[PDB]
Amino acid sequence: PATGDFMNMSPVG
Amino acid sequence: SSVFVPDEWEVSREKITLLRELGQGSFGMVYEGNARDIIKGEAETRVAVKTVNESASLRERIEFLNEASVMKGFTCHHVVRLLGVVSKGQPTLVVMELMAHGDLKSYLRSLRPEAENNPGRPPPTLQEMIQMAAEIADGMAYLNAKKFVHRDLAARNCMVAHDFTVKIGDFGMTRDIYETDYYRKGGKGLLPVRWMAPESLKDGVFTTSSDMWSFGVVLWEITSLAEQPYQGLSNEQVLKFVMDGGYLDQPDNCPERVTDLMRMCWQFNPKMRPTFLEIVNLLKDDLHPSFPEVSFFHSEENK
Ligand SMILES: *NC(=O)CSP(=O)(O)OP(=O)(O)OP(=O)(O)OC[C@H]1O[C@@H](n2cnc3c(N)ncnc32)[C@H](O)[C@@H]1O
Ligand SMILES: [Mg+2]
Ligand SMILES: [Mg+2]
Repeated sequence: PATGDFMNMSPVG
Repeated sequence: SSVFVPDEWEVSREKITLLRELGQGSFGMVYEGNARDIIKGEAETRVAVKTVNESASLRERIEFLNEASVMKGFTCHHVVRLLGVVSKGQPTLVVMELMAHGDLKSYLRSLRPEAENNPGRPPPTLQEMIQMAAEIADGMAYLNAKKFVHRDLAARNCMVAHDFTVKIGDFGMTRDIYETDYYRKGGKGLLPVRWMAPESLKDGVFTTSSDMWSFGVVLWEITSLAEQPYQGLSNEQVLKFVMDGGYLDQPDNCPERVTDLMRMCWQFNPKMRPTFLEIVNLLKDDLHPSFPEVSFFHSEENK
């Protein structure tokens, strides 16, 4: 399960 | 009584049989098995079945709900097909078509010559790579026609059939963009950074153009036998790097022809990147004879 492929985030803008 | 308002996809748990684990998802399990009479004309059908851990969170179950539902409405040879749903009892079972060789990332990795599980055949050839690119593009084009942005196209989310046909899968992050042609994420959320477009990273916007960017990274995954994109840089590093106009190099000895598509896919301005139909159009002349027979690109539906 490629967990590392995801990062918790919100648009930087 | 409830019996008079059935769900057309409901399938009796009695018809399902589990054989072995095909893999583990972030919060469930995927099993290989056979189902008795679930398709008219086939007495038994090989299948993949996804479950959901008792401990699955609300969010995860909500994502699992969307995955199954968007699938209910698809019908394309290059998209993993949903076959049924077992909900009478626990645990709930989602039955899909079995893609014998699993996900593209795993598959690609097994073809490395040193792989402890190499199946006994050379890495993908230029031709076999164009075929994959062509099949992924077709499925995606179909998805776009239906007016859906996938948002999570990567090798890990592409499946490989017994006959080696690649098809798009995992529709947990898919979103309807029918009315506005785009999806702008609101709050915080787990996003596949190493596969995201710059505008998607900056403003949280998703279009079929951002999906095109992911396609390019999939091409890159393909030509490097699934190595890690931006190998050596943390998710935070990539995020900053891409938004600054950065992008991946061409894997070693990457076919010139393949490098071109990647150049197109990673154009900073989303409106300049090509569409999936244009991608199949560029490759339509060097594909298996059966393609025009099953592609969405060649169907009357594509109008
Ligand atoms: N961003 C993400 O997509 C999450 S990381 P992941 O490794 O892709 O996992 P996840 O998507 O959460 O995995 P999933 O439960 O979809 O399935 C895990 C593995 O099981 C095999 N699989 C899934 N569907 C299959 C079908 N229809 N036929 C054969 N094998 C299947 C794959 O190996 C998949 O990676
Ligand atoms: Mg996945
Ligand atoms: Mg998932």
